[PDB]
Amino acid sequence: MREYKLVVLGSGGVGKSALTVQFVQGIFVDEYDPTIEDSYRKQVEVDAQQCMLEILDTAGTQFTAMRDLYMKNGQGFALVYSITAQSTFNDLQDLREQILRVKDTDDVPMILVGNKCDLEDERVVGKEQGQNLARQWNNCAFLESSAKSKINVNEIFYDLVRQINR
Amino acid sequence: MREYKLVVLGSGGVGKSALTVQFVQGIFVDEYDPTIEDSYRKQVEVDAQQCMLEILDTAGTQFTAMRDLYMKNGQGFALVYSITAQSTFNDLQDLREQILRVKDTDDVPMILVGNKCDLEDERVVGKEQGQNLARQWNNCAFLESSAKSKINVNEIFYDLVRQINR
Amino acid sequence: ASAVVVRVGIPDLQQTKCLRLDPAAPVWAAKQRVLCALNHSLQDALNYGLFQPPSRGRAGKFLDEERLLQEYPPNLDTPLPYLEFRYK
Amino acid sequence: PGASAVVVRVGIPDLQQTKCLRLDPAAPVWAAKQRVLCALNHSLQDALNYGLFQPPSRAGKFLDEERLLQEYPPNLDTPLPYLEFRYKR
Ligand SMILES: Nc1nc2c(ncn2[C@@H]2O[C@H](COP(=O)(O)OP(=O)(O)OP(=O)(O)O)[C@@H](O)[C@H]2O)c(=O)[nH]1
Ligand SMILES: Nc1nc2c(ncn2[C@@H]2O[C@H](COP(=O)(O)OP(=O)(O)OP(=O)(O)O)[C@@H](O)[C@H]2O)c(=O)[nH]1
Ligand SMILES: [Ca+2]
Ligand SMILES: [Mg+2]
Ligand SMILES: [Mg+2]
Repeated sequence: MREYKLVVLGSGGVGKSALTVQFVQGIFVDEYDPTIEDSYRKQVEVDAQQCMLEILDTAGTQFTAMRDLYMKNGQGFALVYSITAQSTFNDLQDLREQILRVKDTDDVPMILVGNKCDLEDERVVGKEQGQNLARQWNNCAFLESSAKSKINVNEIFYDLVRQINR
Repeated sequence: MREYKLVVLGSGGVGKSALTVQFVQGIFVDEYDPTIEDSYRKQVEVDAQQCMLEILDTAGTQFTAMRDLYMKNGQGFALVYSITAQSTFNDLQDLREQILRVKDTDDVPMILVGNKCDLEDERVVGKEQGQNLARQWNNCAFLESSAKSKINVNEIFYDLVRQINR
Repeated sequence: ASAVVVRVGIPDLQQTKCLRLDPAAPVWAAKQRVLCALNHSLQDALNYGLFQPPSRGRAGKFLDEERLLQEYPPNLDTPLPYLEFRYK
Repeated sequence: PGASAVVVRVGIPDLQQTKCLRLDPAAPVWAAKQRVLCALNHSLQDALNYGLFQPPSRAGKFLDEERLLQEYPPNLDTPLPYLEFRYKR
């Protein structure tokens, strides 16, 4: 049984914690409690194999000392934005470049996540913006998700696992 | 706490059981054991309400007297085919007509499911075929899923709950 | 030679399964079929026994594993005979 | 249990069959026998009287069903560990 060190990144309020808790516990966190650093461990079955996922849910893009540590130790990275907030989308390019500079390679398990897709009446970021960005990131994996509706949540973390096994 | 009686139907071998066991238990059933009738109960959180889901996983057309009792009693229906077998997609039409006869109306919570979307190389039923079929069924909900990859599994049952709630 | 359909409820899993059981074979062999249809989802699985639940004019009791299945007349409640798989 | 699995070839001399199965090393021997029974497709009479059996590597013996399967180290001749399923009474 192998361990997978997964890291959830993004600006404040995009739904990093809600996605994590929805995947780990199966409930929706309606509160917004600003995160410093939380970690979760969960044994799941991915592609017929038992896996120990350790999910690190981080502070805003902030606590710089910890940020350097989880970029060197993380095996897969979910870069999360909110479809309701253009600035949180623009914030991701810098993150992606920080990760690659620390890993010293572009071959880094990664997934781009547009969260809050249930909020169609507040969407400012089109799905095709995220698709085009992911394409620029060397055909990065891309998903629109909803932690509130439990849409494409486990798909985020299971895809990271498959990337790491490759 | 409300109860929801969901029914998974389709021809044999399409993934009815694997989708159900994936959702309820979180494991992928690699074997094909022909079902007569299996039931599962599971409490989940849907749109911030605790819900008791009763999932009936049914046989492949076989057991015609049994069929009428689970069609009268089901509140929502997942109509499942396999994207690798054209015959299982054609069988879904006479299955939906039987739900509409038994319940006397066409406002029945329903989702059409093309399963085994992880088997792209073996695809025979194009995605647009499924989208067209859903549209002519009174703009029916439509998903392509993979019980093996855990893609769009819970999204099937959560959407039926939402249709029942509305 | 023969087979009949029996609905078996496993309360500890909150699930029910319709199984083809051999009425002419012992109860332990019917329990063997129940075990094989659960894969390995039941912890401590061998401490479970087939149980006839209470029903109309009929008290609940564990089936004697050395008797043939057909020596227990089915309950008349339901369209299909019903048994449960219960911990001891 | 649950974390791992090991492939073991199991010979059933009364059926003149062998089968390679995944068994749980951290589970009791009786749960490994349960997996063997579910692989035979009810082809055995008095199957519950059969027990898992270690061939001589020497002299054989039945495995204690209360022990974890991993308490019996594997024979390292074979590429796959080998066990037998024989009548125990
Ligand atoms: N409508 C809707 N709201 C969401 C969704 N996901 C998160 N939210 C809300 O957005 C707010 C911020 O969510 P968090 O998960 O705490 O955001 P975060 O800052 O990235 O997570 P932290 O790592 O804890 O700081 C919370 O009130 C959530 O309930 C979603 O998918 N849909
Ligand atoms: N590649 C792939 N195989 C699948 C998928 N879902 C099911 N299968 C396999 O297809 C076969 C059919 O699975 P079942 O779930 O038993 O199909 P079913 O006949 O509709 O279900 P029953 O109610 O038990 O009759 C099994 O061997 C599954 O492992 C999938 O999403 N992808
Ligand atoms: Ca999902
Ligand atoms: Mg937070
Ligand atoms: Mg099946």
